[PDB]
Amino acid sequence: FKGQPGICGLTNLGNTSFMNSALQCLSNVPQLTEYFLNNCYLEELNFRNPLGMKGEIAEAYADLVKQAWSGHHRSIVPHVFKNKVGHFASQFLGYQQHDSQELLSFLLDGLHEDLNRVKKKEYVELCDAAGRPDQEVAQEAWQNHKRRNDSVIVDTFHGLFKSTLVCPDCGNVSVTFDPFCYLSVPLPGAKKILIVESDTALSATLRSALEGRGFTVDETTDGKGSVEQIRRDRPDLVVLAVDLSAGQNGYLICGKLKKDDDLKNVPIVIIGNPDGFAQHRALSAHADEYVAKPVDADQLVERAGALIGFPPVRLQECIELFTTVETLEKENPWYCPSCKQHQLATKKLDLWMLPEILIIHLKRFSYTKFSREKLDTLVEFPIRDLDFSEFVIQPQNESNPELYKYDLIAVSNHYGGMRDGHYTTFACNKDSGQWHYFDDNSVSPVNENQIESKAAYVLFYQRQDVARRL
Amino acid sequence: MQIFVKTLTGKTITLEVEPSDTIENVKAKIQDKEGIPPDQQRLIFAGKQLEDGRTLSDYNIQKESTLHLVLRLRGGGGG
Ligand SMILES: [Cl-]
Repeated sequence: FKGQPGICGLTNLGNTSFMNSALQCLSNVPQLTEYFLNNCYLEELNFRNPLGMKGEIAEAYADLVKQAWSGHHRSIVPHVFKNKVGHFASQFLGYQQHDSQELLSFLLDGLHEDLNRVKKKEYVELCDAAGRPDQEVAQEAWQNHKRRNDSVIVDTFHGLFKSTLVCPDCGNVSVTFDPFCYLSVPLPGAKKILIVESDTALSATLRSALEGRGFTVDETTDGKGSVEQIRRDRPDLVVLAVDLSAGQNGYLICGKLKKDDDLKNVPIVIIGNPDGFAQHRALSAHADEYVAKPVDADQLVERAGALIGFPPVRLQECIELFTTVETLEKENPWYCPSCKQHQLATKKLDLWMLPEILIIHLKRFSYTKFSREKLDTLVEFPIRDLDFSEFVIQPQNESNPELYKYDLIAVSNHYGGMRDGHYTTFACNKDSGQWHYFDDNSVSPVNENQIESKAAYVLFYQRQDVARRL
Repeated sequence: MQIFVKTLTGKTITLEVEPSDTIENVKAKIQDKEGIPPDQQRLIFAGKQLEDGRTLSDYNIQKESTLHLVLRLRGGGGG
């Protein structure tokens, strides 16, 4: 039939929805697809690169791109691509379910080496940043990366992080720059609140009030087990009652949490008779907030939002958390070479340079002693006008507006658990601006307000200057 | 030298390594601090996922660089 170019499904070859999803994201990266449709890749095939596969990844991907954008096919069977992918990365041999960002990482790397313009990779020790301006240090680090990696992949997807360490003792500052291809951002939380309260009627009232603003709420009247339940369920906030059954004391439980080095950072809202607040602030480690009993439910909800922020989790807050100033904990001190000793230094990641196409990877997973599970909380992300000027505009940096703003072009969606699931893709067609939902063979048009869902796992963003350059 | 790993929650940990350390060794040290089995760990630096058998210098991981640690969301859809 005569289909629309790029509007083409991909048959599942046996647990390969993760591959199809990654492929649909990439097919709708405009400069990559044009690079392959114009045969620009033929002149940059690197057959002697030991880290490549004799161009086979680039040629098989090119064939997929050409077939999908021909308008000749409703759907395509990418079996050759799968066989070449597995030959390059043996884990993908067979019929296993896989992570779609992992497949993308290997695919992008395969394309990069197969088209690497460097003949041989040289290791060059970076020089001390001490006393040199940030831009000069950043340039040396990018040029060290480019001396080894110079391809359309680097030109399209790679940016630069600044990482800064500050010694709390002597003030020594240590600057480093790392290239990146995936901006893997942590989640601030799941907007889950645990209520530790032996008054079950009161607890249910507060649960409804909180759920009325979108919080997930768990409840427990068992004070003895509360510390360990907090360690297991990892709530974003604890509403902790002072007077508990079986002679438990919320103030004492708070003390236990503030003494534990894992649990000391969990926000704690104490609800109790007000006449107990002065003493706890005078004698003990402060709860993060005190709310007087009979509880004004609106006041408690207001305080919860002020501490952890109202639902839902915003992509902006993931990026802000990623770039936050963090203090190294006692297990991870930095050896300051100026004062020649281990220090609980502060570390901050900054977005120094951002690529034409930005891949944002949400860390939708958690690992504790007790369980590993997927974080499935809704993360709101913008379809248009994602503005990084508040993160990139830092001392020794500037730009023009379109350089720091992005529009979404694709989303890889995951459904299921960590080890059993399914992948689909939202993607915006470069020729028409219409979004579609790709589920293996099934391709359907969608509006922009349908893209966002808790299934979103990998976001592809296109810098607003990119559309214009042609 | 020292390098850093930004973990699942964003918390950065510190590793004592040599440039010739293998990725298996690095993963073992990560497990020492965070308890994640090495087979579940995916480590990313500069748009490379780090593979057992190669060294930190192979991936151009120099001092005070930060690795990025992720897990897997596996999916196949059957099909
Ligand atoms: Cl490299």
